[PDB]
Amino acid sequence: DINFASLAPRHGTRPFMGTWNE
Amino acid sequence: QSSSSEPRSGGIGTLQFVEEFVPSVYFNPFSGSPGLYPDEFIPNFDAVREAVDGYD
Amino acid sequence: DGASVRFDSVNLYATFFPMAHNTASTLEAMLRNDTNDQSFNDYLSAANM
Repeated sequence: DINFASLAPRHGTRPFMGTWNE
Repeated sequence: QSSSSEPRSGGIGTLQFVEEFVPSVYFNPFSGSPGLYPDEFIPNFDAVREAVDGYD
Repeated sequence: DGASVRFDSVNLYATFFPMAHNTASTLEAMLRNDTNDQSFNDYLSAANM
């Protein structure tokens, strides 16, 4: 009875995705 | 003169290597920005140019 | 009632995200470290009796 996962969301930036410091 | 005609430079021998390269204690590991992680821990990182040595 | 099976072959298939070789190496380095171990429950866990 016990589903869980890492999640503290953000969408694509002004770059949109993939390059990952602000 | 007995000694070699120009001082050697290169890599290092096993006796120097063990007096260098003492184990590294990384606190708060992987906390900073990429491009400042300790990348040369990675066994196929080509540290001259921030790229990883493929098979190709 | 006479049913039967035979297995001719088993193969394992695997598929990879084609991730950029220094990026995947940067992810690998992060996941090889004892702060970052993967962990999982039996997804509806109990002891069965």
